[PDB]
Amino acid sequence: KTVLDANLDPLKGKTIGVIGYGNQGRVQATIMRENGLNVIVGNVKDKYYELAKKEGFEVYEIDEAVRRSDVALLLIPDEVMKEVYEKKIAPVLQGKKEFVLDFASGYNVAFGLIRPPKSVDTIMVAPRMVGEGIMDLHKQGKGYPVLLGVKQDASGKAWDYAKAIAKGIGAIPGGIAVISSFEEEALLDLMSEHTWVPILFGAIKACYDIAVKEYGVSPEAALLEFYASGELAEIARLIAEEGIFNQMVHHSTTSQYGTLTRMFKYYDVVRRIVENEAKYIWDGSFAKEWSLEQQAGYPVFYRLWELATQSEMAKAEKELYKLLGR
Amino acid sequence: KTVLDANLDPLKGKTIGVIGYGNQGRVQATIMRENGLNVIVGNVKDKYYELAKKEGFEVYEIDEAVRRSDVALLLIPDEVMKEVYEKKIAPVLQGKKEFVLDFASGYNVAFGLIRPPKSVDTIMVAPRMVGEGIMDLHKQGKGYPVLLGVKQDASGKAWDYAKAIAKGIGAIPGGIAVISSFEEEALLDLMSEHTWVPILFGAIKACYDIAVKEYGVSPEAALLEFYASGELAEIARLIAEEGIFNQMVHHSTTSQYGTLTRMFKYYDVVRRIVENEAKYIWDGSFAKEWSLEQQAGYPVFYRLWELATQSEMAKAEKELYKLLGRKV
Amino acid sequence: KTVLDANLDPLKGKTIGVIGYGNQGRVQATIMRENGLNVIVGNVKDKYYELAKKEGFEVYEIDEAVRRSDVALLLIPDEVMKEVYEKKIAPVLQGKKEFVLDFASGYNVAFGLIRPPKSVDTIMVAPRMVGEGIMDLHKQGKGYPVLLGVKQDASGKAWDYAKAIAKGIGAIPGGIAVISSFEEEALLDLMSEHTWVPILFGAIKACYDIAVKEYGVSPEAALLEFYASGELAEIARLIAEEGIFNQMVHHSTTSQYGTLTRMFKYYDVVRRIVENEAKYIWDGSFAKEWSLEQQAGYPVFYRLWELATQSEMAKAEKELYKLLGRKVK
Amino acid sequence: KTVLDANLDPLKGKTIGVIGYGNQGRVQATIMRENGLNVIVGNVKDKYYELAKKEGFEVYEIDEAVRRSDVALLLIPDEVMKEVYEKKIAPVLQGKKEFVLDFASGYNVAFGLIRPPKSVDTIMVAPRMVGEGIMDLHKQGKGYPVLLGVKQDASGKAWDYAKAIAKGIGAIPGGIAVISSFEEEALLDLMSEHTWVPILFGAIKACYDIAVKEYGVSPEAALLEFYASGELAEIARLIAEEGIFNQMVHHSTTSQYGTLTRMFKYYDVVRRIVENEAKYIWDGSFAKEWSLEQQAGYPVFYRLWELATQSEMAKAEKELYKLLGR
Ligand SMILES: [Mg+2]
Ligand SMILES: [Mg+2]
Ligand SMILES: [Mg+2]
Ligand SMILES: [Mg+2]
Ligand SMILES: [Mg+2]
Ligand SMILES: [Mg+2]
Ligand SMILES: [Mg+2]
Repeated sequence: KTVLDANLDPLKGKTIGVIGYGNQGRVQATIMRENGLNVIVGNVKDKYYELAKKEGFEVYEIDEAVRRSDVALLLIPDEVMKEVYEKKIAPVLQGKKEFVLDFASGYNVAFGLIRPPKSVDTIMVAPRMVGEGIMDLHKQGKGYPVLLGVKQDASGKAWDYAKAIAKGIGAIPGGIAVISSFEEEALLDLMSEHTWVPILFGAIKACYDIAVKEYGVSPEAALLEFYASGELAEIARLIAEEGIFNQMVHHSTTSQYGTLTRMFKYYDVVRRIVENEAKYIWDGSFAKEWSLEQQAGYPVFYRLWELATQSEMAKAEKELYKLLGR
Repeated sequence: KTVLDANLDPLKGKTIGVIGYGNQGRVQATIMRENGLNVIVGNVKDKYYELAKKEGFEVYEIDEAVRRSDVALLLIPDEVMKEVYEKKIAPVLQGKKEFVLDFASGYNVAFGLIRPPKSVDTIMVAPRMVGEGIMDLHKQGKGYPVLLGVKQDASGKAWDYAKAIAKGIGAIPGGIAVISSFEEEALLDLMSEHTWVPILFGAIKACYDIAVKEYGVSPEAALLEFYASGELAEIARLIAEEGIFNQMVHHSTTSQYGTLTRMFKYYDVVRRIVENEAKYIWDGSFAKEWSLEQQAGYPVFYRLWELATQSEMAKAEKELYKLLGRKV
Repeated sequence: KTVLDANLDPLKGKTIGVIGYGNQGRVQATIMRENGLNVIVGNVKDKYYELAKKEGFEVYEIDEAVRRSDVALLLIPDEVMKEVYEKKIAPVLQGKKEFVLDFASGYNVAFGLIRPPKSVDTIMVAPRMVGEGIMDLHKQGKGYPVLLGVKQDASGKAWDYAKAIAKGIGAIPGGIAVISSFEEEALLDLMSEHTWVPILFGAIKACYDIAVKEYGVSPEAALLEFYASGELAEIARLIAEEGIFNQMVHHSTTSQYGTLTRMFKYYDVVRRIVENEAKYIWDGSFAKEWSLEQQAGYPVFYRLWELATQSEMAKAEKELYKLLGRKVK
Repeated sequence: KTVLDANLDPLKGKTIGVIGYGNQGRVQATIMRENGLNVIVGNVKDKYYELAKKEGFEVYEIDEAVRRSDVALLLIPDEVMKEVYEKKIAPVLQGKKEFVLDFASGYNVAFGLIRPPKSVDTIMVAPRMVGEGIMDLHKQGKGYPVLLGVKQDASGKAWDYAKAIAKGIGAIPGGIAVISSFEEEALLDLMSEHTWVPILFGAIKACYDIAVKEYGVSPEAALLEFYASGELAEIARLIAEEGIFNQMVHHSTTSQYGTLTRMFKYYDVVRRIVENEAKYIWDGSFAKEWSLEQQAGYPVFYRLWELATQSEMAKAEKELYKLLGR
């Protein structure tokens, strides 16, 4: 099912704590205030505390913000969220008889890394839009798409709170709110980061490496074909506006034929990759792998960053981007 | 060897601290007191502290219980034992000149996760019986089987302490005490949890999934065949009383023939699984895997629990157990 | 569907012949009489004839019992049923214009080894409960589960007769009667005997053989871990009472994690075995294999019995069971 | 262990029924009588009844012979023994409180095809010698080898009866009596018939087929190499007299080197065959296969006889043996 509008009433006369004043936090706080909700901000004292104060919000330490709140949006990065939840939020939530904890990312709840108490409505309103894009579309009077989820319905009104927040943050009406789940949103997010993105970058690197090492192509010619021209961004725009296949009518018949035949040829290969990565997300295996990479001090993350940025392709890219003035 | 009785004398006039008043702790404490030994209990103030107080035991914080004790039985879950040992026990043991630390589980000592100091007798008395079963058999005047082990003989009497505790907790006489080790007991415990148990549950799930998806069998018929009837529990009783093969005489010849032929047919397949899991326990690989699952916050444990309890079979089981009026 | 109760009326004023006074026969006869049905017994003159006479039943030769009956329950072992049906029952059934022949086992009808005539309602009421368990639950006023099936609806009332017998034998109400079939019941029974049971015993034997031969474990330690303690029976009870996964909450987290990870790890391997054994049942292949083992004089059955009972594990089990004071062969 | 002599006393003052007056029966009966034992014969009224009568034995129907006997040797072919045991022996044995039933072949008892009652000593005295060979060696005052077994010790003296019969039939002293079993004797007999014998004949046929079809060798040359000369019988004699390897000293060094290297080269291949055939005997699988071949009316036996006797090698053998006058 889909949701095109909602009643804002379950959030009326409630103190709403936006924890974290980053990309998502600033935008979700600002727009909820513009729709006349009582919004405070929780944040450590960074630049982000200052900016929230400067944009007229009551700003507190995270534990205080949660103490004062009936509803909190935990909009901090996933990789620090567990520490902050356990030290500054969970102790306060032992006190509350009723509470609504919202997330924009399913990861930590989906894999059981954060388990709010039985009394807490655990809900998700997860945009598919960067944050600069959300401000832009709100200024134009338009909405954006979100995924909704409820892990734990303590109150019996968790879905109403989720729909309410979706209206509050300016997603609906004008955009859509899709009925989803914490597990589903985490799966979808990670499937992209672990399949089509890395397959795309690998394929582009292999194009460069084969063109240059085996066919005697200049680094600059190879870079200009494989990504360094505008090409990739104007195809990506037509995919979003017209459709992934519909968009192909603007290319030569030679191009259409080559892409269609090779897409069907290699579907089974990329399908096996997608199946294996999806299974490994859904099991919890990826959450264990990444948690243990963090606890080990990021040595694989560190070395793969070095090897990617010191690749023949990355070095040639640096020289070409210098030569073109970027 | 095996041991059928022992001298209780090495425990006489000694304070015996049972750390943890769970399944094993309650029973080992109760029976040691009934055999006239000076038993205190170490435990945080949970429900378990309340029950121990109500059953007439002096109860202390774990560090106090150890300070007051000449002998302690560390009968808490293996998954919290390292933290509790390091924070509440090891500091106290730096003080002691003589001490006996007993375990009912070899795991933490076998994989070096708990290394008591050189002055401490590190011993094991590990039952093969649930705890409800131990109380039942003590009330009937009968013993039960235990595995004995000694990692570290500081005193030169560690084996006497082990045999003594075996008598103390009512294992012997009447039952047996088998000469074993921390490594052997940990290996045996984990071999079951990693081979025949998961193979059994998997085989039962595959029977359900194939019957229902491929042969059009009703969920209810499939559940009633594969486990939801009494069948499994009365075969398990006859295996323990008469023997695993001897027990088969009570089934049809058709059933005997089918089971015998298919057991020999698939032995090599399940043997490969057993070999691989045993090797991976014995190396320490499983201890690293499980320790790292805990430190990562149990995400695989969490998700596999969800996937097992949300399986077609588990959902159908819930509906059928409701319909038959069993707890859900 | 499922059935929780039924009208007993289609069996009222009818003579019901229980053929065979073994585990299932004695119980189904006794309980049908206690519910006020006209029950006679057919049996050869064994100890079982004597016991039926002593428990107050009219007892006859099998052919006589069938001649006198409107309804018969053929509750004899599957491996002798074909001979007895062909010699003592089929000739009598050529005579009858109406008849209800009930089985507690689908095997012989499912694989076409017994094909009653077109005029006979061929029906199945198949318990999932041993027989000592059925008497126990009837004494407590409770029912038990059965599978119902109809191969041949001659009368147009075969399903009513099946539900009726289910009530008659004290399955319902209190228990359930599941709508099933001869083929389905035979498949389900044999799938267990050919997959999870032999896989379990093999896995337990391999645990013993590896622990003892490769890790230097004492026979007695290995036997106490793998089955010779109470362990298996109290897990089997909690599986039936709480559920197969729900039951795991009573074990250590270490135990839960080990079992869950390894169950998912090895599912595909045991699934292949289940697929292969199910296909071989459903084809009739197993019925041919077993029929030919019987006709050959049971030489594989005989030798596999010897090899199982003379295994290192079976010999050690005998010594340990002696030492603990349990029944020893 | 081994047994070189035994006390004949457990058979003294007992009626000994030899059932079957074939190769083994005639010889075991004759020699037991010559050692002063009370020997009667059971047999159907064939030529063999006549011969037993003519050689001075009391001869009866099989059931009568068993009724009159304290000890019987069931020395009839294995492939008829089950029928004869069930119809003419088992009914009589229901009556006996004590009895000793001896076999010269383990097959039927080993695979449970004949199961004498709990009260019967079920024993085996199994020669390794044809029967013409046993008469020959008794006339020379020498013994021969037997395997002893006991399936069922009802009396507690079954082993003494087995050793006694071994002395009775003139095996010991002079020869040996090896402690064995029904299963072991059946296994040993069938291992030969299912491994080295058929491997030998197959290898000889393959030598013929390859020489003739691929190397243009005349059928007569190929037959003269591979078996039709004396070669095979004089090697077989020296193997039995001197030893399987010791015997090789009489051949060229070229021959020794070729045989030693190729024996070690192919050991693993023939070992796999031996393992597979032994396992299939020991399980009871072969007993089921053969019983079902008989019940199906011998169609594989019949067709394989045709294909062996109608092979290019068998036809050429017939022409050559005609030409040499055999
Ligand atoms: Mg994404
Ligand atoms: Mg265990
Ligand atoms: Mg059965
Ligand atoms: Mg069953
Ligand atoms: Mg355990
Ligand atoms: Mg031979
Ligand atoms: Mg030569």
